[PDB]
Amino acid sequence: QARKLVEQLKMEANIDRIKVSKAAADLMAYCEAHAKEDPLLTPVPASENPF
Amino acid sequence: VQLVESGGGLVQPGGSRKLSCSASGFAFSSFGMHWVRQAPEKGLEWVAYISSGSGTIYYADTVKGRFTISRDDPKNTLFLQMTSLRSEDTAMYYCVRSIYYYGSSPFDFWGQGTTLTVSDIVMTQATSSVPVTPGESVSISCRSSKSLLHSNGNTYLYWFLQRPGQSPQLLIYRMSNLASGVPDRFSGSGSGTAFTLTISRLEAEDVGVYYCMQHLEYPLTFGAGTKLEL
Amino acid sequence: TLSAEDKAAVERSKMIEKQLQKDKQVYRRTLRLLLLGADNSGKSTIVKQMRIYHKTSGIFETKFQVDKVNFHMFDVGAQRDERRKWIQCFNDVTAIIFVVDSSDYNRLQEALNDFKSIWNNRWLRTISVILFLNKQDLLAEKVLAGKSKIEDYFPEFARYTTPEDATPEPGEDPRVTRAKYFIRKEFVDISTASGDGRHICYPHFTCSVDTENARRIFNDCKDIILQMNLREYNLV
Amino acid sequence: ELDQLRQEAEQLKNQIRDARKACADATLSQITNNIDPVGRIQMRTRRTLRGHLAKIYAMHWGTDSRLLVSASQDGKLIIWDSYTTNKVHAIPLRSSWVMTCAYAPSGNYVACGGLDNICSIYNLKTREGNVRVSRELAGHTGYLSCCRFLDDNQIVTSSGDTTCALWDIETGQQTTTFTGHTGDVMSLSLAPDTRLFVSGACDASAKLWDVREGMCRQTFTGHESDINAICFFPNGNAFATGSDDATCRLFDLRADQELMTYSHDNIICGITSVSFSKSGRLLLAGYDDFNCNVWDALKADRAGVLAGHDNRVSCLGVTDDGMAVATGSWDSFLKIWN
Amino acid sequence: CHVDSRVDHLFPPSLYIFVIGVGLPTNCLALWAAYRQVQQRNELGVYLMNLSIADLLYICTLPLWVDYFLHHDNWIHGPGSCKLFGFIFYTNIYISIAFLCCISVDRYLAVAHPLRFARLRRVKTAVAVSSVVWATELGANSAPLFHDELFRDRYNHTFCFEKFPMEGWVAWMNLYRVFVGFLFPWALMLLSYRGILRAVRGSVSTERQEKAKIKRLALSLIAIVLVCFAPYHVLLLSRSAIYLGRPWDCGFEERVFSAYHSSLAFTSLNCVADPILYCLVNEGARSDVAKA
Repeated sequence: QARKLVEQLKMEANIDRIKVSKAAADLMAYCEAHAKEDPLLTPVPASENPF
Repeated sequence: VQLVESGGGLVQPGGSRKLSCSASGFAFSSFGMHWVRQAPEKGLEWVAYISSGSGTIYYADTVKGRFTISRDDPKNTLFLQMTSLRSEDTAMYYCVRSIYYYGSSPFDFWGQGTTLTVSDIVMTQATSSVPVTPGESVSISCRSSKSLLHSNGNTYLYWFLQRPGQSPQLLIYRMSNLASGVPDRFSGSGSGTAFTLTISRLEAEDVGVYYCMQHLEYPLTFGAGTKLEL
Repeated sequence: TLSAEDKAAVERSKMIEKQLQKDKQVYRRTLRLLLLGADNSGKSTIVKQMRIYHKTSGIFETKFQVDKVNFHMFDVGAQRDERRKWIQCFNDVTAIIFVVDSSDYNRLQEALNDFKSIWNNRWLRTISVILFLNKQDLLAEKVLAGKSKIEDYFPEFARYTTPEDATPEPGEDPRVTRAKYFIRKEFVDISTASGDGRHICYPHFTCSVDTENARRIFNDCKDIILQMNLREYNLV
Repeated sequence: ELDQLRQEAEQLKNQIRDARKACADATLSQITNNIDPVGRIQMRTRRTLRGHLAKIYAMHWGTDSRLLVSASQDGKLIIWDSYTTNKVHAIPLRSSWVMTCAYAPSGNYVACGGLDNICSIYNLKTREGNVRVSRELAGHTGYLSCCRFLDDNQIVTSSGDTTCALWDIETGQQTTTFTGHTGDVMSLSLAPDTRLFVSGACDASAKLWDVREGMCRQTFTGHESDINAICFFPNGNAFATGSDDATCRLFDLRADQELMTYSHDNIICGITSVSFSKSGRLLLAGYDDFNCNVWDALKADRAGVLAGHDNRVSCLGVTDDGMAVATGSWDSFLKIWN
Repeated sequence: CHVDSRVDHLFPPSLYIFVIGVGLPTNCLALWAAYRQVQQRNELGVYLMNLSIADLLYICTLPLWVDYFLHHDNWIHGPGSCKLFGFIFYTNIYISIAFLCCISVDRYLAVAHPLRFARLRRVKTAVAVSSVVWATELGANSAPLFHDELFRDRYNHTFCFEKFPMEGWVAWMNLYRVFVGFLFPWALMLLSYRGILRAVRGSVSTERQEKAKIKRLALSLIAIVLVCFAPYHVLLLSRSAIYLGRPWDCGFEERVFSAYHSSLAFTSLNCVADPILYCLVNEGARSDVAKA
């Protein structure tokens, strides 16, 4: 039973990891790009709001 | 699903009769029903409509008052009291199944119908007969006296095909949605007071008479019916 | 302003609401219970008795009516030992029937711990518990006969004596009823250690084959509905 | 050999932790300090849904962002039309205890499940006219917490037996099993590309699986209590986990880190439901404090409170177009916010 | 009958103004709480709504009588105003007592006999009973509407639903009011609350503090109703009895007039006691109205 766990951790350890700064930049860029898409962030006018 | 009507035959004028339609397979209590009559040398014409729960019974303007109609959910049988028979009622009467919700497809199943012989918004089709060759796309267009684009956002026109000697079958509902169990070659398009249906790569077993309907408000008038033959 | 399709859809919604209200009447009338206990404790016997007399499946629902009131007893099977997550589904039940086997003293202590988990649960703070001290003929026999001293597991048995309480009307050995009440003492101490709104334990000294269990459940549920009425109707 | 195996497993865990620390060059807060705050977001209850009988335990939005299915403990699965508040279908359930519901992307089928150990898939587009049980899946040995649809024929489900299962609906058998968790799996979120999915369990760990391969690729452990909700970022390279303590933590797949946590000293109750906005800037989290909080997913600042429920919010979803967020609590009411 | 009092223009008007001021907001809150309770499918909410409505019509019609009492006993408002604003004034006390009896019976069913009589404790049954009691208390007290309601007399004051000396019809109506409109619902309320107390004392799951609080609340309701409706009905029965016994004689009416109108004014305290004792004492309704 322990063999499966150690094999799983061995597989998980050998992965390609990027810097946290790069991931943070990617999320920030995605949030900035799709800024004028979600009415929750930017309130859409009542004409285009179906609720 | 089976939906078989009965109660036809020769009727003396001014008499009475009962047209009984029996359903087998589907939930009658959850479905509304319609009657559509077709004269031997004319098109379709709406007769009556019963909603689920019998809370909404509508009749045609041209005949209002002289029909009675009801449903028996435990017996799954819809009854139509034919009263004050007139020569203008000499037509085959067909039963129609329709359920109404968001994304629903009303007017799905049409029964074989029973012949009965005794002794508003208008829509018109430009062409009543188009000579066509199989394998070639054909366009059948009809126009309306009122715009069918309701404020909600969808146009309530329906397209029906009646093959020779067969009950009508739904093809397109709401001008853009393709009915269930029909080939993908059919398409519908158009805008206010002008809708068209395109059949690309015409094949066999699709010839017949095409009708376009309306459902913005009762009564639901039909079209003249464009005949398509090889 | 609604079209024909919209009006028919609204009518269908009203029809759906009709059946929803019809089911709501029954649901409010229906009384929901949860049956909890270990495999050692007699639990299948009780449900079998109440079903006769009135796979990997998870929930077993038992309809049984007494005095023309229905009871929906829910048994949770084919689930893991950790019950702290699905128990949140039972904040609206009327009572929890906890069945504890009194004969086996070896597993009795952990049973108390399980009771604590049921009692000191952040979600079952209003939920009352109908405790069933089951398998008492086995207790009876076990204590009357020699060699299974209670003091071997609970040191407080020697210093405990029977109170001025209601001894059973038929013949009962004083030491048997002494031990029988001592077992209830721990459960009631756990119950009264931390009490909340409508959070009371109803202990009943029962047997698996006894036919009066449904009556006891009915009486306790009557008391619980009484309390929740006193709360819902402006009296407390 | 048990002792040496445990020692080398601990060595591998230490190596993974050291790599994670070495990849943590900067904090997301420092990078995000340059951009402006989103400001106050005052969402209002546009619609209320008041047809249920008992506590609402789950909901799911359709692909069309028009219909939503809601599951309640009475044994009812109600499909609501959000725009008009009307009810399309009211499916009765064989088992009253339901914890999850899923709406198929095509809209043809609806899933339900709970303490009955069985995932019930119902067909809504039957030519027969009524909603019927398309198929019942009964391979699990624990309460079903979250089921999600990949397509019309494949489903993914999480149960209380510490395992997840990918089922082929037509065959009715478990195509793939995921047996890595050591606790009850309570939440399940599918990636937009439907190739990976993250499952959050009660072992304070969220595990990223691969649907087409069956093994586990990453295991994120940063919580000190149970995990009740999990949801992918719209990008697919990150996800958010809500926990039984008042912390919602955002993890990134590429770096295998804990990017940033959302917690306030004035909130103590746990999180039940977590979802993102279409942009990913807003994270909506439902709490046991009878209200929902919206956090700025890059600044960790509470941008507003929904505060419209009289009982604990159990389910919370956001439409595909980002038009509205629907929240359902243990009250009979489901509220849509915009 | 030569009747005149120096108190009728001082205590009734001030007491009625106090009743309006302390009753309009409290009865509005009681109405809101009753609607909230009905939204939770509780039968008691319907009766609470109806009681609050009756108290609200009492409060609406009372300021018009405040002008009547402020002046020295004189409607100066036309026959129709009297016939309406006095009918509602004299019928809302009995409507309120009937709805209190309905509340007590519903509480007795929910407490003394739970798991039974469920069909009687539904919202639909509550609405049916409310309609029935409204009809039976407007119809029974519609007899004054048929006769003449405005009688001027020699001693500089015109009246509204009070003739000195009385008539036979009003004497019989009063007699029915005292021994059926008040005594019967009060007896039913006393029996219901005695049954509730017996059920509570018979429950081993109720703490002693809760039992004491329930007993205090039940005795408070009974005593408040009795003190608010007792002097008026005892004087009315005496007056009625005396009139029937000897219509000729008029000495008693002059001696009683002041206390009679004082009791009629004192009956208005029920319109503020009911919202207080049924929606502003329990911690639940106060929290509910504070949240909203």
